[PDB]
Amino acid sequence: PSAGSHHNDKLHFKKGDTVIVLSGKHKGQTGKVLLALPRDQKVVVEGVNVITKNVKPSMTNPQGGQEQRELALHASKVALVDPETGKATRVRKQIVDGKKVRVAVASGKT
Amino acid sequence: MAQINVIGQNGGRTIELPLPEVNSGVLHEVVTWQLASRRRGTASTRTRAQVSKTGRKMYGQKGTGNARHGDRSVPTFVGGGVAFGPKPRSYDYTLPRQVRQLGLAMAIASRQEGGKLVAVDGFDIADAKTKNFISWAKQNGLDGTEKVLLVTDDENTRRAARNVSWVSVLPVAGVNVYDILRHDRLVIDAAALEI
Amino acid sequence: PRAKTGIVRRRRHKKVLKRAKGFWGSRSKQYRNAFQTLLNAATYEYRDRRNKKRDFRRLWIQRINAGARLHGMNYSTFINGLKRANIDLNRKVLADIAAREPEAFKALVDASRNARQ
Amino acid sequence: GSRKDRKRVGRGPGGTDKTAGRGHKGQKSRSGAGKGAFFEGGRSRLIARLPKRGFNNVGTTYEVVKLSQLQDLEDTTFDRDTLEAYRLVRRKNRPVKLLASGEISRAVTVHVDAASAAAIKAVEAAGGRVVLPE
Amino acid sequence: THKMAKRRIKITGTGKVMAFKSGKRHQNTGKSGDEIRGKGKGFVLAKAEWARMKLMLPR
RNA sequence: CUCAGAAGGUGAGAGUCCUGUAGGCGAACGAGCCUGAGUAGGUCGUUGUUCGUGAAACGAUGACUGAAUCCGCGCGGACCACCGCGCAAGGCUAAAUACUCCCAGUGACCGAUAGCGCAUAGUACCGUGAGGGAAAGGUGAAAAGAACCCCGGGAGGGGAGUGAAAGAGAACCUGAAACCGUGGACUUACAAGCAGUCAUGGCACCUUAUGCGUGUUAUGGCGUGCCUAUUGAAGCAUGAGCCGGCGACUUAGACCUGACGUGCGAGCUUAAGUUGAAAAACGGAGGCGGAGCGAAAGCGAGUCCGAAUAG
RNA sequence: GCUGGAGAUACGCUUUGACUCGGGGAUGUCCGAAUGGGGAAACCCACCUCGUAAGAGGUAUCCGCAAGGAUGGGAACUCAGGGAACUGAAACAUCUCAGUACCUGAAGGAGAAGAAAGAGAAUUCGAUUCCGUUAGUAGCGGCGAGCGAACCCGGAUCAGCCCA
Ligand SMILES: [Mg+2]
Ligand SMILES: [Mg+2]
Ligand SMILES: [Mg+2]
Ligand SMILES: [Mg+2]
Ligand SMILES: [Mg+2]
Ligand SMILES: [Mg+2]
Ligand SMILES: [Mg+2]
Ligand SMILES: [Mg+2]
Ligand SMILES: [Mg+2]
Ligand SMILES: [Mg+2]
Ligand SMILES: [Mg+2]
Ligand SMILES: [Mg+2]
Ligand SMILES: [Mg+2]
Ligand SMILES: [Mg+2]
Ligand SMILES: [Mg+2]
Ligand SMILES: [Mg+2]
Ligand SMILES: [Mg+2]
Ligand SMILES: [Mg+2]
Ligand SMILES: [Mg+2]
Ligand SMILES: [Mg+2]
Ligand SMILES: [Mg+2]
Ligand SMILES: [Mg+2]
Ligand SMILES: [Mg+2]
Ligand SMILES: [Mg+2]
Ligand SMILES: [Mg+2]
Ligand SMILES: [Mg+2]
Ligand SMILES: [Mg+2]
Ligand SMILES: [Mg+2]
Ligand SMILES: [Mg+2]
Ligand SMILES: [Mg+2]
Ligand SMILES: [Mg+2]
Ligand SMILES: [Mg+2]
Ligand SMILES: [Mg+2]
Ligand SMILES: [Mg+2]
Ligand SMILES: [Mg+2]
Ligand SMILES: [Mg+2]
Ligand SMILES: [Mg+2]
Ligand SMILES: [Mg+2]
Ligand SMILES: [Mg+2]
Ligand SMILES: [Mg+2]
Ligand SMILES: [Mg+2]
Ligand SMILES: [Mg+2]
Ligand SMILES: [Mg+2]
Ligand SMILES: [Mg+2]
Ligand SMILES: [Mg+2]
Ligand SMILES: [Mg+2]
Ligand SMILES: [Mg+2]
Ligand SMILES: [Mg+2]
Ligand SMILES: [Mg+2]
Ligand SMILES: [Mg+2]
Ligand SMILES: [Mg+2]
Ligand SMILES: [Mg+2]
Ligand SMILES: [Mg+2]
Ligand SMILES: [Mg+2]
Ligand SMILES: [Mg+2]
Ligand SMILES: [Mg+2]
Ligand SMILES: [Mg+2]
Ligand SMILES: [Mg+2]
Ligand SMILES: [Mg+2]
Ligand SMILES: [Mg+2]
Ligand SMILES: [Mg+2]
Ligand SMILES: [Mg+2]
Ligand SMILES: [Mg+2]
Ligand SMILES: [Mg+2]
Ligand SMILES: [Mg+2]
Ligand SMILES: [Mg+2]
Ligand SMILES: [Mg+2]
Ligand SMILES: [Mg+2]
Ligand SMILES: [Mg+2]
Ligand SMILES: [Mg+2]
Ligand SMILES: [Mg+2]
Repeated sequence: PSAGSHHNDKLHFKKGDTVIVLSGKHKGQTGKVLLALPRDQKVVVEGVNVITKNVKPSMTNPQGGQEQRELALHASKVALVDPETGKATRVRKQIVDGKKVRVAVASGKT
Repeated sequence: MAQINVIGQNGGRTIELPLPEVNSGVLHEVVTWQLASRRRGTASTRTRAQVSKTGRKMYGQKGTGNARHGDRSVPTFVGGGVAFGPKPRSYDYTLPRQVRQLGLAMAIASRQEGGKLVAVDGFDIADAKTKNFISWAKQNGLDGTEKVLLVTDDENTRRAARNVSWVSVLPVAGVNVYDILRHDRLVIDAAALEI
Repeated sequence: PRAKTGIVRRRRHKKVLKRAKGFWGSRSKQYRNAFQTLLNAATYEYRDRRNKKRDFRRLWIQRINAGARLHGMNYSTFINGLKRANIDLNRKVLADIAAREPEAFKALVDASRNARQ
Repeated sequence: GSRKDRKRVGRGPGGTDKTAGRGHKGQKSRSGAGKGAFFEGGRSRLIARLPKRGFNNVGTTYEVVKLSQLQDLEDTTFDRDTLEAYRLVRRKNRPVKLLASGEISRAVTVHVDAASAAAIKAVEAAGGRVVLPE
Repeated sequence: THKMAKRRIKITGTGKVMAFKSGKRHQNTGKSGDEIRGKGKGFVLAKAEWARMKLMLPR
């Protein structure tokens, strides 16, 4: 049944990266990446979020009520923008350390 | 019969133009065949009980109170086999060469009655870069509001190709009636082998 | 390439069904019994068309002598004396004048009366 | 313009769809159906009734060269032994014989496998000759 | 067909079909009249429509 | 920007957002004097190839016999002579050929009665067994999948809320028809009917629409379902409960024969294949006209029957 | 980042490089050619050897001196032993269906075939297989239904090597 496997299930950005909402609601809001799920997409960022009425049945308290929690997202938003912009940064480079690769566009690192 | 090239006239263009202006009948005979030949024959159909899966016999003929039919693999049955379905055909044949020759003659002549372009020394492409192709065409009156068919040698000059639209490369005279007729205009570039 | 029957039959059927309106019971609602009855209707339409002509003729006539006999004549006599006078080519829908215009039809009667006998 | 490309004006019709009112319900009426036996039929066919034994054989058969072809039209150019192309013999692998059809007085030299004596009459009587292999 | 091959039903220049003559053939002749030596080549094209496709490579 | 414009994903249709694509690179470990004897040859029983015992050659064996050695031997369709072609009774051998469990790519192939039987199942179910054998789909862009209140044991629904939409709420895309109902309009309880049709009146309506109107209805005239099968069908002769969907004149071949159309036309055309494919050229082996008559030899604008000419 | 589809709470594991790979290994219970012996598959009962129990190894036939080889399983394809009938002939015996279906055996990724006691009628060709063509031609046949070559030529591929 397909499902998000269209991209090569390689993820741009990373676990902690700061990033901008591309399209969608908000759009240009930012947040540190909370959860990255390569298979299914599903970026968790500090941005747009929905009020979740929690399931009435519970072992602890009758409770329910409504948590705020999170709204997960696709590759629908941007990736790790350095140069004071919402730029989509293609290039990698072997620069700085001879180990890591730092994606930049008009600029360096990220 | 009348053309000025990119390097300046090649000694002149004459060739010939099978008057009256082309012909639509003989043309359409060609392209019909053309597409017909290139057509890939393929079909999925299940015939009857050999090709479907049923086997055996059914409730028995007389005295069941219901209809006669002896098997479930037959066309009159849902989930059954199919009668007169498509099979893996061919659709190919040999159009008489006389007409195949005559076809694109007419078709080349169809571009001559209208806008027609031939070139030598199109070297302005400057390797490939695809951009100088856009310039070379632009300097030559090719807007991009027309779809062009580039036919030539010198693969570098072809290696700049395939624009947002309108640009189609057709190497070293594999030219056919279809492609040149479907396009807005044609650039045969090199007049060599177009002798 | 298969081409299924889709969206063709349904439109045609409904096209028939809609012709059937005041049709009683199954006649209106289900196609097969609706389609035929139109078969028979064809017979009733085409034929009744040239018949209403017949009907009306006998209706006009039926009026004419009703008026004629009121004056002591009859359709046969009246139509003849009116014919026996080239004067009145009146003929068609003479009944209108018979029913609606009594004083008129009378003068029309005596003309027939006179130019006959 | 590809879309402007027209028909042939009566190159050909569509086939026959036998499913409809107006022209359907076809074949014969009875016993004309589900078929595949047919051809010629009966009691005792004419063929079997008719006599023969005869032969088959068909040995040597000759490529004909019409005499009018050489003389008069063209140059009467002395077709020689193998003219072949530009001349009328094609399939060959069979001997060639020269027969009298058309005639004029002009010289000729013909190499053939055989010829009619009444043709070979007119070959020399116009001047020239017909030669045969040893 | 192979039937009319050494048999009758010969085609001609015009395409017409040639029939031999039957009665009598190799037996039961006797009698008198010429007629014995009078069974020759003959034809009709009425039936012959159906005899063309039976053997046409040759005449 | 383009050596990259193929393609799929992203809240709706992106060349420049993502994955990609053109192009470039890439591994330790991997994987590509002789020369054939119980035989050739034969007789009997048979069979193979076009070979049906036929004038039956030759191969091949079941049963009986049973040779020559090169101043030899087998074949050339009974057999003989001449003339030729070939050396049996020892074996092995890549390549061009076939098929598709399996992987890839493409499609004037299907799109949930289609396509494989299965949008997974040889499962459910049937059979002691061999064996046979199903139907199958869709919330949303995202679960944000409905905390909370109300009636009810529940089921189920009414709110609130989320969402563009709950006219998507989990018996979740569209949702036709048969079939069941609710409300309204005009109608119906002395009337004999294939259910209609025609004419007029009555009531109601007014978005192709105030007329040649739509809907309904009363009254009058007319009026023997449909199909098949038949000399003849409303037939008390066949078929059908109704609606949906499935469902029947096709494809093949260097085939045959006609018509129309086209290109070359005293000529016309290639097949297998080779090469090149974002496309086609190449390929004369062969085929069809071109001469007929005869049983055939054969002869030839002639031929055939025959001594001629009569045909 | 991960902690199979599994969707669900928990315990967690991971830059000392997880997970997902690509490629070698290592363990691989019992049944099944099953093969220690038995046996209504996947369970019962044994003998020998190394030994501290735990446990590991062996114990079927067939070719051979031995190394070693063979049993069994394959969708269709190949070759071989065996070999139908319906049907057609407008009935039916020869004939056709057809050496098709099925059965059995063997084998491989292919197989079969092959290096002229040949084809043939030019004193020509030149192992085999395959395609086109010859050609519905020669012929076969209750001379019925119907069956139906090869040689020349054009192609695909082209190798001949060894023993008595
Ligand atoms: Mg019943
Ligand atoms: Mg199916
Ligand atoms: Mg489709
Ligand atoms: Mg009527
Ligand atoms: Mg009248
Ligand atoms: Mg009147
Ligand atoms: Mg058709
Ligand atoms: Mg018609
Ligand atoms: Mg019938
Ligand atoms: Mg009859
Ligand atoms: Mg019948
Ligand atoms: Mg049948
Ligand atoms: Mg036949
Ligand atoms: Mg003849
Ligand atoms: Mg896209
Ligand atoms: Mg834009
Ligand atoms: Mg020897
Ligand atoms: Mg022998
Ligand atoms: Mg014998
Ligand atoms: Mg016999
Ligand atoms: Mg023999
Ligand atoms: Mg001797
Ligand atoms: Mg002999
Ligand atoms: Mg001989
Ligand atoms: Mg091989
Ligand atoms: Mg299905
Ligand atoms: Mg369904
Ligand atoms: Mg099944
Ligand atoms: Mg089963
Ligand atoms: Mg049971
Ligand atoms: Mg979903
Ligand atoms: Mg519910
Ligand atoms: Mg509830
Ligand atoms: Mg609702
Ligand atoms: Mg809805
Ligand atoms: Mg529920
Ligand atoms: Mg939707
Ligand atoms: Mg729905
Ligand atoms: Mg009420
Ligand atoms: Mg009601
Ligand atoms: Mg009463
Ligand atoms: Mg009443
Ligand atoms: Mg009544
Ligand atoms: Mg009236
Ligand atoms: Mg109103
Ligand atoms: Mg009435
Ligand atoms: Mg019917
Ligand atoms: Mg009767
Ligand atoms: Mg009657
Ligand atoms: Mg009845
Ligand atoms: Mg009956
Ligand atoms: Mg009944
Ligand atoms: Mg055929
Ligand atoms: Mg042909
Ligand atoms: Mg063939
Ligand atoms: Mg023609
Ligand atoms: Mg011409
Ligand atoms: Mg999951
Ligand atoms: Mg990874
Ligand atoms: Mg055991
Ligand atoms: Mg055992
Ligand atoms: Mg063992
Ligand atoms: Mg097997
Ligand atoms: Mg029988
Ligand atoms: Mg029979
Ligand atoms: Mg038999
Ligand atoms: Mg087998
Ligand atoms: Mg084996
Ligand atoms: Mg062949
Ligand atoms: Mg050859
Ligand atoms: Mg060779």
